[PDB]
Amino acid sequence: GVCCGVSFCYPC
Repeated sequence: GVCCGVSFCYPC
């Protein structure tokens, strides 16, 4: 899973 937001993705 990967959440790309605010010009940056995080391991969500």
